[PDB]
Amino acid sequence: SINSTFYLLLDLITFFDEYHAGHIDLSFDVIERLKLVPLSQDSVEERVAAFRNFSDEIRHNLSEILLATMNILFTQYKRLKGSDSVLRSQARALITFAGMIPYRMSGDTNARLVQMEVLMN
Amino acid sequence: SKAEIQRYVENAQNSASSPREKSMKGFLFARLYYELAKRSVSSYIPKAHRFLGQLFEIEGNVEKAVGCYKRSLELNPTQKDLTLRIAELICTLGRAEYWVERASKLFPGSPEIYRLKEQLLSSQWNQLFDLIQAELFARPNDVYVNLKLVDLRLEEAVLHCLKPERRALRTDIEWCSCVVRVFKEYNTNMRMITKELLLAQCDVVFLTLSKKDVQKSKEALERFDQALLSVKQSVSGTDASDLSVTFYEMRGHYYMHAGTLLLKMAQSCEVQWKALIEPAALCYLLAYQVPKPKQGFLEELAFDRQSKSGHLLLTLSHGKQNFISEIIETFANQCGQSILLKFLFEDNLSMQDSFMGSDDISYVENRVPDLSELSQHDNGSLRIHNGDLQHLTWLGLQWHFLSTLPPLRKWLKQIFPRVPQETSRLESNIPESICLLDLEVFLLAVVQTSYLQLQDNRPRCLPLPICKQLFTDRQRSWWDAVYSLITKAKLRSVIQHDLTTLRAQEKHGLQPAVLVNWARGLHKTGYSLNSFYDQKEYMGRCVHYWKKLLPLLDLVKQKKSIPEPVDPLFKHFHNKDIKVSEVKDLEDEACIAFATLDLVDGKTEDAIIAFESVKNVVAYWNLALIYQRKAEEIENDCLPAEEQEEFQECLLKCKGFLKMICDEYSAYPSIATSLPVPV
Amino acid sequence: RKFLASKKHEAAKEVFAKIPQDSIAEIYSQWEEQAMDSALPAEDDNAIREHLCIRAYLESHEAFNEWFKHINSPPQKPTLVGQASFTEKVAHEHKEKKYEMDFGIWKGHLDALTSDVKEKIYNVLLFVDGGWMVDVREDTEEDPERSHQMVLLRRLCLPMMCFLLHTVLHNTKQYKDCLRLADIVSSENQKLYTVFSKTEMRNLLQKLRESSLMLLDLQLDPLGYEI
Amino acid sequence: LVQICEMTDNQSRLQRYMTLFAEQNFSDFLFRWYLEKGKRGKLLGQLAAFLQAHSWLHELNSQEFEKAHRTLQTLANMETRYFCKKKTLLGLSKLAALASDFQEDVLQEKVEEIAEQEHFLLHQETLPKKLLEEKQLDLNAMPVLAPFQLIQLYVCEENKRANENDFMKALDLLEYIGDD
Repeated sequence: SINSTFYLLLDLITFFDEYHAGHIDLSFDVIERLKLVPLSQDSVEERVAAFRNFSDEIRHNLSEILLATMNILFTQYKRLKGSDSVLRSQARALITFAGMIPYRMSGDTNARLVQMEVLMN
Repeated sequence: SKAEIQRYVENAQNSASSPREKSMKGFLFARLYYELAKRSVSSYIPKAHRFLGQLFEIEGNVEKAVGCYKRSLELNPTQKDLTLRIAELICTLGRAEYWVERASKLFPGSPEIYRLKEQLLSSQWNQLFDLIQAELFARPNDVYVNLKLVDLRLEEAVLHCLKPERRALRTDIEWCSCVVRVFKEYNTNMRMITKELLLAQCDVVFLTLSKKDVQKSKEALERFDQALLSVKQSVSGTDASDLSVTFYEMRGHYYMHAGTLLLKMAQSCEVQWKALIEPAALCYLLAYQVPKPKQGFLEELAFDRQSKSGHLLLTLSHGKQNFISEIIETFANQCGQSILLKFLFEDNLSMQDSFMGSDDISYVENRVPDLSELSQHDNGSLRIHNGDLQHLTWLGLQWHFLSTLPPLRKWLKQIFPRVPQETSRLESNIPESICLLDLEVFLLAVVQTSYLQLQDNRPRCLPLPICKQLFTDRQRSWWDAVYSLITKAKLRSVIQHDLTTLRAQEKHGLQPAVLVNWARGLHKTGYSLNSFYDQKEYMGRCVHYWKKLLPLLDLVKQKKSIPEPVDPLFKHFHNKDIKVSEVKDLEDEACIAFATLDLVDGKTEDAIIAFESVKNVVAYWNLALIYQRKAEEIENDCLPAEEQEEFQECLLKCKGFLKMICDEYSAYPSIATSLPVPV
Repeated sequence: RKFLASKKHEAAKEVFAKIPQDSIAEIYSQWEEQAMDSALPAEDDNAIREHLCIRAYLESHEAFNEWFKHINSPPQKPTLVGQASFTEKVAHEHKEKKYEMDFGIWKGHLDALTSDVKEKIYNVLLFVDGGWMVDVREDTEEDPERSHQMVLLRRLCLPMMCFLLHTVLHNTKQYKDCLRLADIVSSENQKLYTVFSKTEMRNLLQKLRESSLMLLDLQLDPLGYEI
Repeated sequence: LVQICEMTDNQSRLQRYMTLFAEQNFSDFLFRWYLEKGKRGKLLGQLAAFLQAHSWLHELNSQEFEKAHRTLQTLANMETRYFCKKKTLLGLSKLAALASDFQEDVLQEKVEEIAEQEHFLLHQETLPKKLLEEKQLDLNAMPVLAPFQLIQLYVCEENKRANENDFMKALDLLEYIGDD
C-alpha cells in the first residue's frame, strides 16, 4: 500500500512537471494512465468506489489533480476550436466525480471547474 | 575518489619522466584524461590506434586515419579493424579492390563492402565473381545470388527470378528482377505467404501491441480485408489449388479477428456494450461454422479457431433465443454487412468494392457448438499454446463458466505425457516426483482463485488476446519452475514450498475451502471412471485431503483459523471461512469418503459398518448397491434390507432431493422392480 | 479585498467573521439620518458598505457551494441482479420503492437550497443603493488603490456570479430564468454590460443558446413563451 | 440524385469526388446547401456541417452581433403584445450592439436610436403600484401602452398619487404621439 502510494507520488510529480512545462498531450496520457479520476461519465462510479481506498495524502492531491485535468481538457478543446464532444463528455465526467466525491474540497475549485464547463458549453 | 585518480595521473606523468619511452603509460594517461587525450594518444602510438583513427575519421581526415590504421595493421601485435579503414580510404582516394576483396574473403556476407566493390568496379562484373564465390561457400544466400545477378541477360534474369520465386517475402529481389528485365529489354506461394503473414501480423498488433481500438490494429485489419478480397476476386480458388482451403481458413480467421476487434472496441471505449456483441456473435459463428480443411498448420489453425469461437459463442449467449435472432436480424443482403463494415472500417473502404459485400453469408444456419465437439477442439487447440499458464487458466475458467469442471486430465496427459499419475507417499516433500494430481489440483485452485478475483461485461472471460493476466505472480513463478523441471543448479525453493502446501503437509497456508473443492472434484472424477487402479488412487487422494482437513475443521472453536500474516500460496477472504454449520456436512462427507474408500478395495463388511453412521440419501443408495451385488444369488431375507433402504429413499425423493449422483427415475424403478418380482 | 484578489475563501471568511457583530452599530454615532450624513464619513460609510458587500458575496458563494454539494448528492438507482430470485426480486423492488422517495426528498432539498442560493445570488447581482463593490459617498479623498480593488472585485465577480446563476438555473431546469440573465445584464439600471467584456458576454450568449435549447426541447419558445 | 444518395450514406468522400469533378462546383454545392437547409447538411464533421449553414439566435451563433442587433431592433419595434417582450427584445438588441464590432460612429448612432427608444419605453415602465392594482392589470402582462394611453393613465383620477413627476411624464409623452 505505502509502496504504491510512493509510486503515485512519483507519477503525480512527473505529470505536474509536464503540466508546468505545458505538455498537454503527455499530461492527458499520464492522467489516463494513473486511472484515478473520471475520464468517462460511467467511470465516475468506479473512480469514486476506488477513492475511498486511497491514502489521505491522495485525498490531499486529488484537488489539484482535478483542477489541472479540467484545465487540460479545456486547453484541448481550445486547440480543437482554434485549429469537442469527447472533451465535453470528459468535462461532465469530471463534474460528476468532483461532485459525488467524498472529499469536500474548496468550493472555489468547483466554481472554476464550472466556469470551464460553461466556457466549453 | 577523483583525488586518487589525479594522484594516479601525477604518478603517471612522473612515470613518463622515469620510463622515458612510456608508450603504454602515455596511452593510459590520455585514457585517464579529448584534445589532450588525442595528442597524448598520438604520442603513445588498440587504444591509441582506435582513438586516433576514429578522431581523424570523424574529422574527415580519411588519409590520416588510413595512415594510423595501416600502420597499426602493419605492426599487428594486436589489430583487427584496420582493414575496413584502409579499404574505405583507398576507395575515397585499382587499389581498394584488393582491400574489398580481403573484406569479402574474411566475411563474404559483406553487403556494404560488396556495394563499395561495385563502386570500385564502376570507377575502374568480378564483383559477381566475388559473389559467385560467396554463393559457392553459402549457396543458400538468395541475397548473395541476387547481388550477383545485379552485378551481371540470361544468367541475371535466371538467378533473379530463381531467388525471387525462392523467397518472394521481400520486394528487394522482385524489384531487382524487374529492373533487370527492363534494362535488358530496353506467385501463388507469394499470395499464400502474404496471407499467412498478414494473419499473424494482425493478431500480433491486436494482442501484444495492445491497440486501444485505434488505427494501430484497425489499419492492419483493413490490409487483411483488402488482401482477402484481392485473393478472392483474382484467385477464386478451385478444388485442386490449395489456395482454396487456405482462403477458407483465412475467411474463418478473418471473421474471428473481426469479432475480437468489436469486443476490444467496446472495452476500450467504455465496456463490452450491448451493441457490439451481437455482430461479434455473428463473427464467431461465421468462424466456427466453416468446414474443417481436411496441412498440419491449417488443421491446427482450424482447431484453435473453432475451439475459441465455440467458447465465445456459448459465453456470449449462455441463454438461448440469441443465435436465431442474430441470424435473422443482423445479417441481410446489404444492410447487415454495411452496419458490420462501417463499424470495422470507418468511411475508408467502400461497400461495393474492396469490402466484405463480395463474400456470402446466407449459407449459414443455426448450429450451437456441441459440448463434446468443444472438448475435442479444446484438446486440439492445446497443441499450439503448449504450457501457457494463461491459456490453461483461460480454458479452465471458460469450462468453469459452463458450470462443469474441465477435462483437466486429458489436457495434462496431452501436455505432459510422462508425469506419473500418483506418488507412493504423500508424507514426503520431495520435488522430483511430481504427480498428475498435484498439478491438476494446482490448476483447479488457480482457476477458483482467479474466478473469485474476477468476480470481486457480457463476456466474463475476455478472450485470450485482449485480457489481462489471470493468475497471480506466485503461481506463475511456480508454474515456470515446475515446467522447467518436468520438460528439461536448479533453484527449487518454490517447488518444494508449494509441494508442502499442495499435499497439505505439516504446515500449509491455504484454508479448508480450497481443499474441499479439491476433494469434491477428485471424488467425482475418480467415481466417474471405471478403472479400478485409478478409482483406488483418486479416492485415496480425496480421502487424504479430507483427513488432513479433519483436524483443521476441529480448531474452529471461536479462535483463529490458521495465522497467515503473509500470503504463501492462496489467501483470499470472506469466502473460505467455514461456518460451524458446515462442519456437520463436511464430517458426513468424510464418513462417506471413509466408507467408500473402505468399499472399493474389498473390505465390504466395514464398508457397511462405516456407511451405518451417516443418514443421508447417498448412504442408503450405496448400502443398497453393495447388498444387491453381495446377494444377487445368495439369500432372500437380505432383500428386505433393499426394500427398507429404498423405501426411505422414496420418502426422501418425495421432496425432490437430487443429491444422488444418479437420479431417482432409473434407480427407484430398478429397485422397485427388483423388490416386487422377488417379493 | 486582498484575499478576494486571490479567492481565499477561508481567509476572507476569517477576515469578515472574527470582526464583531456590533461594529456598525457601535460605530453609528448619530442615528437620525440628517445628523447621520454628517457623522457618517465618506470612508466609514464606504467601509460599512464594503463589509455589507463582503457579507453578500460570502453568502452568495457559501450557498452556491452547499447547492453544489446537494446537486451531486442525488441518490443512485437500485442494483439490478439479472435473473433475480424471489428474495432478490422483492429486495430490489423495496429498494426501488425507497429510492423513488429518496429522489423526491432530494428534489425537495434541491428546490429549497436552489431557491435560497438563487435569492442570495440575485441580491448580490443587484445590490441596492448603487450596486455592490461601489462606494455610496463621493466626498472621499483620492483612494485609487482601494477604488481599483473594488473595480477588480466587480470585474471578477459580475460575470462569475452570472456564470454561477446560469449553472444553477441549468441544474434546476430554469431555462427561462437563465435566458432572462440576458436582460439582467443589459438592464440599464445596473449596467452589468460594463463589468463583463465581449468574451464574457459571448460565453453567456452560448449559455443562453444552451438554455434556449432546453426550452425549445420542453416545447416553450426561445423566450419561454407559448409557441 | 447524386446529392441525395451521397447524403443518405456517410459517403462524404464520394460527394467530394463528385464535387471535384464539376465546374463551378463550390458555388453549386453552397447553393445546394442553402436550398436544402434542413433537408441535407443537418447537424442531427458536425462543426463543418454547422458552418455550412449560411434569425437573431442564428446570427448570434454566426457571431454577427450587428445583424442580430438589427433583427432584434426590428423585433422590438414589432413587439407590442407583451411590453416585457418588447423591453427584453430591446435589451437583447443593445447587448448584441455592444458585443458587435461596430465602429465608434456607427455604434454611437445605434446607441442614440437605442436611447430614444429607451426613453419611449421607460415612460410606461414607471406605472405606479397603486394604479396597477386600481386598474387590475397584470404586473407586467399588460400590452405595450401607447403614448396616448400612458398619458391617459398618468392623468386619470385612479392614480391618486398624481404628483409633479407624473405631470412631467404626461406632458413629455406628447412628442411620441404622431399626427398631432
